[PDB]
Amino acid sequence: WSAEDKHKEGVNSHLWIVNRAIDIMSRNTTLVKQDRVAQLNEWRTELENGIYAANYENPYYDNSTFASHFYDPDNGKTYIPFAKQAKETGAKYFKLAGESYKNKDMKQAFFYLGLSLHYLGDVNQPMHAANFTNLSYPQGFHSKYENFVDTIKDNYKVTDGNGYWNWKGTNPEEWIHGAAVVAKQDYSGIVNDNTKDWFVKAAVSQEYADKWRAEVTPMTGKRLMDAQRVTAGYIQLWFDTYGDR
Ligand SMILES: [Zn+2]
Ligand SMILES: [Zn+2]
Ligand SMILES: [Zn+2]
Repeated sequence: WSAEDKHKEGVNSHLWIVNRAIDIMSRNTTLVKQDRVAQLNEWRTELENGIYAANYENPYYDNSTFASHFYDPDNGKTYIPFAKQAKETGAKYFKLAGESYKNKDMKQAFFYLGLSLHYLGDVNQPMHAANFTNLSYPQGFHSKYENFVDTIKDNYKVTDGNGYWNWKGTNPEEWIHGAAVVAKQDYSGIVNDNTKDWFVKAAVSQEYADKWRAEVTPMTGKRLMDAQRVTAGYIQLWFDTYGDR
C-alpha cells in the first residue's frame, strides 16, 4: 500500500491501517490494556518513521526493488528469485523491536515495530501476496490501484473493538503468512481480464477508469477491514510477548 507522507493518512494507507488498528484497540474494553495505546501514541513519531522508511531507504526497500515487500504464501517466495521476502523480513523487525523494548530503548523499539507493521500491512494487499508488481501486465496498474485506494479507504473503517486477538500462534511469521493466504485468495477480485481490459482502455476513456475503480471497490473494502483487524491482533501479540510476561 501507499506510504507517500510520513505523518498524513491522506496519502499513507499503511499509516491509516495502523491508526485504525489502534482505534480498534481503544474501542476494546474487555481485553486491551489501554496503557498500551498510550505508549503507541507516546512514540508515534518513531512508529510513523518506521512505517514510512520501509518504502524509501535501504535495506528496507531493497535497492528500489521492494523485493521484501512481497510474499507468495504458496511457494514462500517474493518476485525476485533468492531475494528476501515479507514474512522473514517482517518477523525480523518484530523481534528486533521487542528486544529494544525489553532494554528500554523506546525510540529504537517503536521504529522497528513500525517497520514490522509495514510488512504485515503489505501482505494484506492481494497484489503483494501474488507477486504482481507495477511491472506486471498491465504495467502501471499496481501503483494506480494503490493510489485509488487512498481516495476511498475512509469508507471502510472498522468501528468495533474486535481485532483478531490470538489469531495465529505466538510466532509473528505465522501471522504474516496467514494474512497473505487470505489476501491471495481475494486476488482474482482485483486482477482479472476485466479489470486489466478496462485499465488499458481507461487511458483514453475516463468511462473505463470509473469501471475498473468501481469493480475493485468491494474486495478492496473487505481487504482493508481484514488488515485492520489482523494488525490490531498483531500489535496486541507484540505487547503480550515483550511487555514482560
Ligand atoms: Zn505498501
Ligand atoms: Zn504495492
Ligand atoms: Zn511496502
